[PDB]
Amino acid sequence: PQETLNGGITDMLTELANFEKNVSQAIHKYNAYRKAASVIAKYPHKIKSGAEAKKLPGVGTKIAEKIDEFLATGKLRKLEKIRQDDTSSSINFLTRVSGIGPSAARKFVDEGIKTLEDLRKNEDKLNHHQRIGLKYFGDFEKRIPREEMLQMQDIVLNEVKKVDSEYIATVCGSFRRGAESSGDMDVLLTHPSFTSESQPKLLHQVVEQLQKVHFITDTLSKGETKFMGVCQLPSKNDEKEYPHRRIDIRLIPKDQYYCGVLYFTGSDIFNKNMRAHALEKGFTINEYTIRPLGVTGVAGEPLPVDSEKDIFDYIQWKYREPKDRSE
DNA sequence: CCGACGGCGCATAGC
DNA sequence: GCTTATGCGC
DNA sequence: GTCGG
Ligand code: NA
Ligand code: NA
Ligand code: NA
Repeated sequence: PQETLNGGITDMLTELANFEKNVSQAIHKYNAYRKAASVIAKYPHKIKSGAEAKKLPGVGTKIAEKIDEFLATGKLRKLEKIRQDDTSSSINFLTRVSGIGPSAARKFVDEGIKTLEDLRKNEDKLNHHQRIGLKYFGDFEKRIPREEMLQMQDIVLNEVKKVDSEYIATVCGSFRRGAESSGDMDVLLTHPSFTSESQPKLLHQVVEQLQKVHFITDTLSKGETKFMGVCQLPSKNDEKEYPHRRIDIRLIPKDQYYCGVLYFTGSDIFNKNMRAHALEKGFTINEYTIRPLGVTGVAGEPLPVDSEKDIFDYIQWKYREPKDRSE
């Protein structure tokens, strides 16, 4: 169900969502508007009343009232006020810079720092992440066509095998589910030498190689298990340069690896289904492990996992191929 | 009625 | 100098 | 803002 069906409603709710996150600083209000918005974008009919949307899980009284207002007037008074408040607009715009959240956005705007230009004048007042966010402002809001993702995977997988045959690297996220575009690149890495009860150089080695073939161009944050940064596919000496992309690389213990892959491959709703079914099948699944659930609810010791299917086997589920994991 | 709503790696005041 | 809390992104 | 114990 595309835009023509309920696009005016879900944009209204999304815009309210962003307002509560970035301005009011009310992340649960933001997540409720997101919840309401996503369930309506599923709904396969044009909504003719707020009461009809109220049937849906996540749409409640106040949103149905807003839905009645928008259906009747074509606008939402509350949102029209927000759009005309210059502080609300500047603060919302600034959070679009990676590294600038509601707190920094409001601080900036309170001292008359409102535009990309203003930030440029005051790079002294930015931390490193935020300067990278400013530098790539437009690039970071572009999507990544799957054919580019496949290229990026080739580069990462081959450079990783180059450092050690024994690494395991998986690109996860919507990409692994067959998605046609990606917002970023999320890479799950492990090595059989690194377990839950056992190096400080295992992630760094891979980040180094990737810098040396000039794939990674910037670092937003790097520790011993999580790397966050920027990359770029190589351009033809003769052709327009590809846009810089966001890449994360996560190093995970080998015995928690396939739970990590299962988790970061998702989707979020599928995760909720698989955990729900597993709970009432006597197991609890989190990011790291699957554990048996006792008759009183006491989780036992983690179960050996040697593949994703191992997790489906434990909970008596037919392997759901990543492309079929939309719910 | 009223608390939960995800939680953690990394970068960056107070002692 | 060392520890903790908080912002941020995911 | 919505939900459910
Ligand atoms: Na409802
Ligand atoms: Na931001
Ligand atoms: Na943002």
